[PDB]
Amino acid sequence: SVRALQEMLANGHRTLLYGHAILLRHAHSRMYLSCLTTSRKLAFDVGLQEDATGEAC
Amino acid sequence: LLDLQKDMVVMLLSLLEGNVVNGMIARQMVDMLVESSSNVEMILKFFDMIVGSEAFQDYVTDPRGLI
Repeated sequence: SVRALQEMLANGHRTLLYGHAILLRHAHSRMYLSCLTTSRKLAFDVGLQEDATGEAC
Repeated sequence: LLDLQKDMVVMLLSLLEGNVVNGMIARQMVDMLVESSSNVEMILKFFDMIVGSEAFQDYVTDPRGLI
């Protein structure tokens, strides 16, 4: 849950529910997917990140 | 909350009154309890709790209770 998220960050194969936040993760490099803080012309580029930690993932 | 914990399962036991053996409405009651298996595991192990009374007798201090 979106504020269920907002606790472990300040710290079972459950079915996805709509409106939940979810931690995506790559099959290969196994970097978690995230919103990289970069641009290519306002909105940020998407990309993998090394860590599960930190909101963007 | 416990007052409501009863009422929730009451509708469920009133949801089970008409069941056959492998009722579609029945095994879905089980189906949620596996989807919530770790979750339901907690509500019922809360009922570990008198019950523990005898252990107080093992090392009672001053009859009123206290340990």
